[PDB]
Order: sequence, then C-alpha cells, then structure tokens
Amino acid sequence: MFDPAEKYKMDHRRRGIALIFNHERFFWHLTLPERRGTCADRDNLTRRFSDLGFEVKCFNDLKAEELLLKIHEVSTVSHADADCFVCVFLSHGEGNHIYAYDAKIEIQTLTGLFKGDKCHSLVGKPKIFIIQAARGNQTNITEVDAASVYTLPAGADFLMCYSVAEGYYSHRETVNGSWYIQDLCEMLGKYGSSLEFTELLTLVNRKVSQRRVDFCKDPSAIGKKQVPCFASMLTKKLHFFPKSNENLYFQ
Amino acid sequence: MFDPAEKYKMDHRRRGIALIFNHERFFWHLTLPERRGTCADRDNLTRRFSDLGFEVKCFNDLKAEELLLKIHEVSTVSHADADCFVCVFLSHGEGNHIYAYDAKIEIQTLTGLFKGDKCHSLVGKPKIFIIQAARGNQTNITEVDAASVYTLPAGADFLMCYSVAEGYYSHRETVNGSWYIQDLCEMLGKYGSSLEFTELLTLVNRKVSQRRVDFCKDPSAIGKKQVPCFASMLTKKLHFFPKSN
Ligand SMILES: Oc1cc(F)ccc1CNc1ncccc1-c1cocn1
Repeated sequence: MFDPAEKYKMDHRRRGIALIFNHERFFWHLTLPERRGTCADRDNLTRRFSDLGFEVKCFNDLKAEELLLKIHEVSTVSHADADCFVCVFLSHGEGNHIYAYDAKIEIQTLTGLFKGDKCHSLVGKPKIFIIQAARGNQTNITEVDAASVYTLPAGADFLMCYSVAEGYYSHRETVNGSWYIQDLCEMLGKYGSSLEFTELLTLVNRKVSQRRVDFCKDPSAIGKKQVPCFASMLTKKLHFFPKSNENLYFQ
Repeated sequence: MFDPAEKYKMDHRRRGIALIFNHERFFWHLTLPERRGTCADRDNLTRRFSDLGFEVKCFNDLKAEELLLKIHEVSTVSHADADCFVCVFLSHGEGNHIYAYDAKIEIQTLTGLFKGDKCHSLVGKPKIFIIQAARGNQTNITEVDAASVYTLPAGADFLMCYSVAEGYYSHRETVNGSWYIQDLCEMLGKYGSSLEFTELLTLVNRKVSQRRVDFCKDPSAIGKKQVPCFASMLTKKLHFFPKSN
C-alpha cells in the first residue's frame, strides 16, 4: 500500500494555531540589545499565517514563567480538529536556548511539550518551529548578529526552521525586519498555498543566500553572508492548500 | 525572472564522486565494538549510487591520517565536469566527531574542505553528506546504539543526512545492515532517478519511523524508536535523472 507522493492529511475542520513569541527588549541585567524591527517580522508573519488559515496568537516580551505557561496551555488544549501546529520565536538565543525577557529557556523543553507522548491531538500531524535567534552583538539601518542557536532537530513529524546556520550571520533591518522573515513571508505570500513547505523553505534559502553583502554602509558588516537551514523529521509532503469554508463552522 | 521550481544543473559530463568511509573494527584502546553488518551497508550504497552514475570510491577502516589525506585529495581534484559530490560515513561518532580506526575527526573540518571558498569546482553544486554514526554500546541479530552525533548543518548547497536524531536509537542487523541504509537504498532503487532527493529522504524518515520496536528478541531493545533527519541548506530542487550517453 506504500505511496511515494503521500501528503499529511490537511482536511481537518481548522488549520491550527500559530504561536508567535516576539521579543524586542530584555531585562537590564542580561545586557542584550533592542531587536528594533522584530515588530515588522511579527506583523508580516501574522498576516501570511492568517491568509493560510491559522488562528495566530502573538505574545510580546513574555518573562520565562509567562512563556512556559502560555505554551504549556497550548500543548494541553485539544488540536484533534486541527491540521498542524506552528510556533515562532523572534528573540536572541545561544546554543540550545531561546531568550525570554528575563532568562533563557531550553528549546528541547518547548518542542518536548508537542512530542507524540505528551500531546496526542498532534501525533502524526506536522509540528513546525521557526526560529529567528542569534547573539546580541551590542532611519532603516541593517544590524548583523552572529549565528548562535544550534540547528537542532526535535522528533517524528517536526520541522525545525532556522534564520541562520553555524559560521554565518543573521541580518535585521530596523523598519523592514529580519532578512529571513522578509523572504519567508514573501514566499508564503506568493507560493504558501500551492508549494510543498520544504520546497518553499528551500526557495527561502536561495532568496537569503543570494542577498549581497559586499557594498555595505558599515565597513565591518562586509562579507558576512546569511545561509538559513531547516531540519526536517517530516514523514510526508506538507501542503497548505486553501481549506473549503463554504457554509462550514471553522471557529 | 525568479523561478519557484528551479533545479540544480545536473547536465555535466559525469555525475560526480561518492566517497564511502566504512569502519567495521577500531583500535583496541578506543574500546568501540565491531560494527558487524557495515559491509552490507557499503555494498548496498555502492550499487545504488553506481546505478545513479556516481564513480563510487570505498575505503575500509582508514586511520585518521589516511582518511584526512584521501578526502583532502578529493577536495583539491577538479569537479568542474561533475554534477555534485556525495560523501558517506559508516562508523561510530560522538557530538561533532566521526570515528576513524584510531581517533575521532571533527565533522566540520571534513565538510569545510568542500565549502565554496576552498573547492571552486563544487560552488553552487549540491554537496551531500550521509552519516550512519552513533555511540558504541558494548545468525542475524539487531544491535541498537544510542544517537550521539549532532545533526549539524554545513554551508550553502550542503545537505547533511543523519541515520538518527537526538533522543532516538540507531539499529543495525549484523547481515542485512543498518535500518537507515537499508531503507535509504530501497528508496534509491525504486525512486532515486525520478524523485527530488529531499522528497526521497522524507520517505526514508517515514520508512524508518514506521519500523516497529515493541516485539523484540532482546527485552532491553523494546520501545527504542529510530527517527532519522536531514539538514537542507540546498537552494534548488535536486534530481538524479538518468544522464544521456
Ligand atoms: O542533534 C543532536 C543529536 C544528538 F545525538 C545529541 C544532541 C543533539 C543536539 N545538538 C546540536 N545539534 C545541532 C547543532 C549543534 C548541536 C550542539 C553543539 O553542541 C551542543 N549541541
């Protein structure tokens, strides 16, 4: 019965939830810079994921306790009537940690909450994480952070998506937002509803790698390329085809 | 004129080289077990990559010096007339290291040799690494190792492919070979020449995740699932369509 073109089942009543944890400022005693532009990212993401049928829930500058609570909440709610789950971090990070407002959180513990064992409603459905996180270096300027967050995998049917890989650099325009998120969102706009999601993420890798970094306003920001990646542990093709909502309840 | 279905150019004279570093035994003072079965893997890989047009070059139980030499050799030869480059490690590993016969080698330094800067002939062409490596635990039995090798990325136009992810377990049958390699090679056989390579690797993730581990001859090998992954830094679709000659 084995099928090389098998797709994830994306015919549930609702598409599912897209969390967006958005971090602009941090507690003084962490000594991390403002991520001026992260709001463009949040809004651009919010729009593109909405037009794909996600209930988008944004959360600005949560402390560790608040963040762990809101994400544990979402893991224990039923996704039984949902196609998939998306979770997005716009912050600083280091190694296997993302930064909340007040301290770092182990990424494995956030993905761990949606592992088949602990969230039955999502077993066999895609769990996509998107992570725009790097090291805080210290009108519209382009700021550049060094890659810092390990490009971890997660578990069966997870897709981990990363702004930048080891040895490369992450770019954020202070008005237009992160290079990764701009190009992710451009591709979501044009191709989200037709293309297989990893096919799309590959276009994002081209779009971002192709961005030139030879003629730069800061002389020290020259020759710092951005190459994003993704770690697929998906088992099927993933498409976000428009859902039929013609005389149906999808709330 | 940006194109969402853009493919890597796979119309060069030759397909390219597939290295296979194959490690069965290790120096006494490392205390790592025989990988009985790794020869099935090597032969199965050799066949499937040959039928796709690769010049396959296997190397059995090289010491660190020998391995670094053979792979530096290959990085400095011209691949100008080649579609891509494949490199395969069948060994033990830990963190960001693969085991040669006599000591561990930093994976970044092996991938580093094919980074655009250092190997011009391969810039903009896919560089695929496939890594069947885990922690040596100590007729046809199924042996089970804990995942140990970090699922690293590499650079523009690299595809890093991994037998197993953090928290999961890697299986090798002592005659039939590694679960990952069996299912990789089955899929290469059936679909290698038609399917996009990441589409294929995804089938391998299904095939291997689906392998049941509830009714096992060893009671202690029960409930140890295998989930492989891949870290794509590819920028285009990758197909191994039959070359005309
Ligand atoms: O993927 C894994 C597999 C395992 F078996 C064990 C652990 C990991 C996660 N580690 C990483 N993953 C990707 C890039 C870097 C790391 C890294 C570097 O240092 C510490 N971690």
